[PDB]
Amino acid sequence: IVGGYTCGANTVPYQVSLNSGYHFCGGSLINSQWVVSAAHCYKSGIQVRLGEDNINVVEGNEQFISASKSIVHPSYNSNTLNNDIMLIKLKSAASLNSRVASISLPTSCASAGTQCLISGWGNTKSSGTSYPDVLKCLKAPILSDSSCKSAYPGQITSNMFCAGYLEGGKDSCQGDSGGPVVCSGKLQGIVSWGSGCAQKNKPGVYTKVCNYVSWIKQTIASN
Ligand SMILES: [Ca+2]
Repeated sequence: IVGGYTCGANTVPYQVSLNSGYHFCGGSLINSQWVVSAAHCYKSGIQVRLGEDNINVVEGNEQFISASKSIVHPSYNSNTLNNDIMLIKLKSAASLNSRVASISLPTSCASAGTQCLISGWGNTKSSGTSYPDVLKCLKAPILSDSSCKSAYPGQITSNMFCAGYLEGGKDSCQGDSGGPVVCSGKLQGIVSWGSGCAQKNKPGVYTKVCNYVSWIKQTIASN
């Protein structure tokens, strides 16, 4: 997160870190056994880390649970990032509490202008590189579809939305991939892609979760 603020420990209780020897992506806990992330975060050997603040220090609220199954969206295209969503099942159910809690799925899509909370452990610099230990947060509005498409000619599908600031300076970045965009207490986006980070006229692009609720629910119901 570039231009954000320190969330505060366990104030984003649905935020997970995906770990394969190191943090490599975010995700969102959606029930005691399932995490939603980006398809571009797919790899083998995932341990889901819940209850994290400092990802380098055991602080006492963590739960570390290995993934038993990953399901990349059937229509994910890794060249265009269309359908950039994946589900991860935990080998055992997380113990839910005030600091480890699921985020509700949307019942409706969110509109341009809605304020959302984007969070992660990604790079905090737009030029140069600095990776934080503690979770970073950014409040950002959903941008209109027309401004999103104008920012990224030929690249924005109906499964994507932009959020952020066209003036630059505030954005998600490398390592925030797969993490949550939460608006009015619902998971509306997944950190997907952008051109650089926090660049003028190049806001972050996010997977439009509301399009996937039926797939998520039916997948969970049979897996
Ligand atoms: Ca920790």
